[PDB]
Amino acid sequence: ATSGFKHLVVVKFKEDAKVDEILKGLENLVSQIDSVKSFEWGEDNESHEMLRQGFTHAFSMTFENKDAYVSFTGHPLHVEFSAAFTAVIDKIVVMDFTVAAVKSPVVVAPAAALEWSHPQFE
Amino acid sequence: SGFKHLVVVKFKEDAKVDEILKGLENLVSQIDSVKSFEWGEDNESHEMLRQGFTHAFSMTFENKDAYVSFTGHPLHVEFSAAFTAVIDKIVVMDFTVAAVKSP
Repeated sequence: ATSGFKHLVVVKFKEDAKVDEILKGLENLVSQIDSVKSFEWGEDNESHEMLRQGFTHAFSMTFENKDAYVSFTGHPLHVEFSAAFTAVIDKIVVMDFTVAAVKSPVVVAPAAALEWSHPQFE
Repeated sequence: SGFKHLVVVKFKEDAKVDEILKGLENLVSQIDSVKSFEWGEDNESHEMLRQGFTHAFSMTFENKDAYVSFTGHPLHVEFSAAFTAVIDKIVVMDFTVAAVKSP
């Protein structure tokens, strides 16, 4: 069961980074690019530092599949954003993966419930 | 879109990752306060950006209170204790979700 392909970025920003402008920039980027199906983010600067390792922000973009993600990485707006983003981060973890959809309150991966019904052609 | 508990990890070389993940799937399936659970594996993207992490998973809760309660759940406590022994490193983040775009 897969709900799509996720581009996950966990970051710590440089001390002087203008985080609100960076966030406005991400909001603007995602709104302009149709291939981005979902975008959410959060900040955690409260939880334990031995487990968080100083990371403060996590951003999650979802795509219909890996091919759509690969295309997005070539999108000029994303390439430009990327270059600027490099300048304002202290550290980063990037993860790109097919999502295993295990539990959700609403349907996110319908095909997984029905693929058994495909006829056997051989 | 609620409160998220996000974990990014690298497992020890000898860990039985498939079994560990089946265990976590089983945990979350039995606890009503866990609204969503997903995970993935990435051992393909650039190492200078992934830093050797291979798996990510996230649980979503209706709010921070539900998450805090869940962290006290005995089965979660026992799972976490055992999980400690099979990881090389971990990043954990817990946050209110700002939903910016969705379908």
